[PDB]
Amino acid sequence: VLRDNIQGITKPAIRRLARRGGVKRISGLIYEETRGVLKVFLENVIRDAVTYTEHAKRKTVTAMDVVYALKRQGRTLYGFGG
Amino acid sequence: KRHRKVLRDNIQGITKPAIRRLARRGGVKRISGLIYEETRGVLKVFLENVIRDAVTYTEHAKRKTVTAMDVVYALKRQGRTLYGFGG
Amino acid sequence: KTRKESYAIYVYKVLKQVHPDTGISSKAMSIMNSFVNDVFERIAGEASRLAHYNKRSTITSREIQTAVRLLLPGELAKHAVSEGTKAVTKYTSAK
Amino acid sequence: KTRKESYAIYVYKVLKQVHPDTGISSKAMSIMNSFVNDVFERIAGEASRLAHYNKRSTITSREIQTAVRLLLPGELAKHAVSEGTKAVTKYTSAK
Amino acid sequence: PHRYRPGTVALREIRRYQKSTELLIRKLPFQRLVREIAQDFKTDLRFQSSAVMALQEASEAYLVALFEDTNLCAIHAKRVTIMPKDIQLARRIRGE
Amino acid sequence: PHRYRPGTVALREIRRYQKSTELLIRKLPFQRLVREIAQDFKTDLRFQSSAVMALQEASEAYLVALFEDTNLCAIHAKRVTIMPKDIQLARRIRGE
Amino acid sequence: AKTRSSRAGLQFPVGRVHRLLRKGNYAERVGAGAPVYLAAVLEYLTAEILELAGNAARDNKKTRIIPRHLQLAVRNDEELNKLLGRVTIAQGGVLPNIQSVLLPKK
Amino acid sequence: AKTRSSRAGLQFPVGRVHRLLRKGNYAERVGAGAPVYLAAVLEYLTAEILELAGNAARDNKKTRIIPRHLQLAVRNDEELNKLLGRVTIAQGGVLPNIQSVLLPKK
DNA sequence: ATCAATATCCACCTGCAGATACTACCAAAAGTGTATTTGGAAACTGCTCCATCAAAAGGCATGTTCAGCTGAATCAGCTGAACATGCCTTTTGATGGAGCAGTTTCCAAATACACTTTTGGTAGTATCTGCAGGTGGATATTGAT
DNA sequence: ATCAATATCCACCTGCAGATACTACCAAAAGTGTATTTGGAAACTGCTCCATCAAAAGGCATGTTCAGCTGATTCAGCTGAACATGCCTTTTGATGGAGCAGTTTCCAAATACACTTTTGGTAGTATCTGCAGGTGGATATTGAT
Ligand SMILES: O=C1c2cccc3cccc(c23)C(=O)N1C[C@@H]1CO1
Ligand SMILES: O=C1c2cccc3cccc(c23)C(=O)N1C[C@@H]1CO1
Ligand SMILES: [Mn+2]
Repeated sequence: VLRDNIQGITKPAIRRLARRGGVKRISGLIYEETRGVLKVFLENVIRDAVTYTEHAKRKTVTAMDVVYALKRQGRTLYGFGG
Repeated sequence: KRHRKVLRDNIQGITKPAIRRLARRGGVKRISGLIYEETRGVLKVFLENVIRDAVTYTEHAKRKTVTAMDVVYALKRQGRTLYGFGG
Repeated sequence: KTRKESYAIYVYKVLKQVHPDTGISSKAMSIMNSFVNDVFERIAGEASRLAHYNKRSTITSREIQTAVRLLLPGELAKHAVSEGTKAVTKYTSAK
Repeated sequence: KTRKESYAIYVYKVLKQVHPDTGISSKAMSIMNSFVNDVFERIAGEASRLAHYNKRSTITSREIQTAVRLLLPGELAKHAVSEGTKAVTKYTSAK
Repeated sequence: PHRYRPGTVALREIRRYQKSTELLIRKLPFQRLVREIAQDFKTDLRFQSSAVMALQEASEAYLVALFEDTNLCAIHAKRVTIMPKDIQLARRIRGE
Repeated sequence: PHRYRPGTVALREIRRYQKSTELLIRKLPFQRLVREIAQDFKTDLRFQSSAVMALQEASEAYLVALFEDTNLCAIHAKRVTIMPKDIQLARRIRGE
Repeated sequence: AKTRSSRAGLQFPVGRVHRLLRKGNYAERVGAGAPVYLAAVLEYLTAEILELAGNAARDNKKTRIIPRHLQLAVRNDEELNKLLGRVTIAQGGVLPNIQSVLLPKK
Repeated sequence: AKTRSSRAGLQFPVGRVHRLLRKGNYAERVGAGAPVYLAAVLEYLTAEILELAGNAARDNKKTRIIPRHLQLAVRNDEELNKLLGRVTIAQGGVLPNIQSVLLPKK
């Protein structure tokens, strides 16, 4: 039963996210839009994190790489160092 | 110096035509009657914040004159960077 | 092996000064650590900027204060200022 | 009566290279001047942080490069990376 | 006596002002507003003329942006008339 | 032979998830997606367990907020059902 | 011989703050009282968040502060919320809030 | 005597850029490649924006680039627009753009 | 479609102020040339913590059923756009006087050691406990009737 | 209303993951003492440019009038919520081995610095030029009918 990885981000999960957001009713087309948005977010954040990796000549993305990426995307995260 | 005349209610020189013109530039076709005051309010908060910071650079420099640089620096701080004035 | 410095203990000292019967988890502690580093950088960042704008070689308490004023919301700013003038006074007045 | 440095003559040179009979108003130049200073600050900014995050105390051409990729989008980055690599080679080869 | 149907001049004016770059708030009135607000923060202050002009340039650029965003809010509501709720949603989403 | 009315559980779910703080997407599917998207930037890349974690925390925090403004945008249009245009409008006003 | 933190009457490390400034390329020189002021401000701000987070620990029948308690503390205070308005506290969740029009007809 | 600018085949002042990096306190030391590379990037970008600004001037029967022309360039170019997406160009106005539903008849 | 009022076009037209010119000067850059210091790449490696694979756990995919939301169509009440009119306030061009900004002084304050003392981080290792995730029975919420 | 299906709440039990405790113990900041360097406040004053002032030139405030937009009302139909039914993927745990991060090397490229050269900024005085804003006069858009 082959499957795309973005589809692995499932409806029930997206439904739960919306719930935390206080969403009560969800049009059927949200789940594809949401995956759309999430992929764009992850691309933007990862591209930068890896750029940080490569600079440091590593084969491994460190949490700090991600933390630094999040900082310059203006999405500062607390909890993982720095 | 002698008597600096009292400044009050100058928000009301942001005329209804002036607020309509800006809407037009923003591509707004139709305007509710309540927009003008809301915009006056919104303008005022905007200015307060940019002037507070500017005046904070002036005083730190020990000056009596707010400079364009003070304003350009203030605008940068609020993520509203301005080009054209030494900025 | 190499040391990993952290504001953790100074956070813990402060915790007990305010809530002696209150504890803190690792993840909570970590966030406090982020918080202290972040605010550090922001305040230092602005102070750095001020100094250059005025063509000065030195980040003094004057710069840190203006920096605090620029970054902190009204009430928070106000206290930080008072807390920060206090500490410098307490320091000068002392051998 | 101190000298206010700008990028005006360099902008103007480059201008003459790409549009030989087009001029530039001084307000336009001003913006151009603001633009250069901005980008300089942001590349140098990213460069600074980068060095720090790697306990590197030198900003080399390699640092600047990573700043450029981190700052600029897609094609502007890709092209800017060439043009800078190119000049570093040429500069090396010329001594 | 001729008459343009409402909305026609409105669009004329959109085309007009989208075309130009002149400022839209009269200079002096705006200057006074600056001086009024400044004075409340601090007495005995002077302004380089280009400080006032810098503030005006930013203030109009901000307001025009907000109206673009506002307009989109109205239309989202299937209206063509901006109203305060439209402004307030824009400013909420912007995190103001 | 008893059945809850549409929206009752949604409400019930809302209160549950606003109360807790666990990540609401399964770790593995997420790990895959991250790993996949990264492959396009550099090959043969390993990921710190905590680095993935950072990304999920950030992503979910991001998504949860986007739903909030989204929901505001649905309600602006006098609906109660979020829709792609609501997401589209939020992201546009956010400057994404 | 006493530490500068004790001279300032502070828990935060005046020493370290000074060191991290120099090795931060913020300026050439760095005056004797600027690490003092800075460390003061950091402490105070730490105290506030810990104070408030502590309260939220109480409110929730708990003695040990966890991320959630930092989130509720920060997001329930107009000012700490503005200061951190572009920050995410990992494992913090969100404030319970439901738009009113989403409530059923009572 | 030869300039490092000529040495790198650049119009932009390598010497000047080297100096500004030192004085802006970005790091302890500054390698000799860095300013060469940065003056390059800086020159490439101003070239791109002038190319596009020149076209706008031409598209408008003008011969002198004014701020409007810069704004047309940046705003009409996906990438330049993002680079400067939180920047205001004094006296540049906006892109003519009226939303669909606002237009008359059908 | 037809007409006619009004906007829009745009191409030709002097006035000028902003741009381009240049000449003479120079202070501060920038380049050049050893003299002396060192940051980090390079190469070798111990040991985390990462990918991987397997046992157990557990939540998502699908389909039926229908409540209730969305949006289409209808509508009048009335708000906001157009525009005529009356006229006051802004624009813009000219002339002393405040403050900034350019000196140069010089001592209080910082750097730069170098040497003496300590604390804050690990880590061994052991010790202690807040609360998470059960339990059960009591009451509250929801929804059918 | 009542009646019951189910959610939710509160009290209490408890094992152990996570947090506190210690202390060897030690490298590496942090403080102290003295020799040395430099930054910037202060005291002076040259000189831009800000406030402040009178003329004309141009756009704001206001009232009338009604086109058409908003929002209320109604309703019919598609569309998402709820919830059964089984079932295939995530989760958790256990273990070599990849690579990250620790350490010493040593050399190319850095900083320091002293004399020498060139450059860019201005400042004084220069005539050159794109286009703003005016003109009329030829054509498009619009809205009545
Ligand atoms: O028994 C199954 C099961 C059996 C067969 C296939 C499956 C596929 C996905 C999820 C499940 C599943 C599942 O949660 N459970 C719950 C069990 C009581 O702990
Ligand atoms: O003729 C007047 C006038 C006369 C009397 C009072 C006034 C008040 C404000 C504005 C104006 C005005 C005004 O723009 N014009 C237009 C003029 C052709 O340029
Ligand atoms: Mn006042």
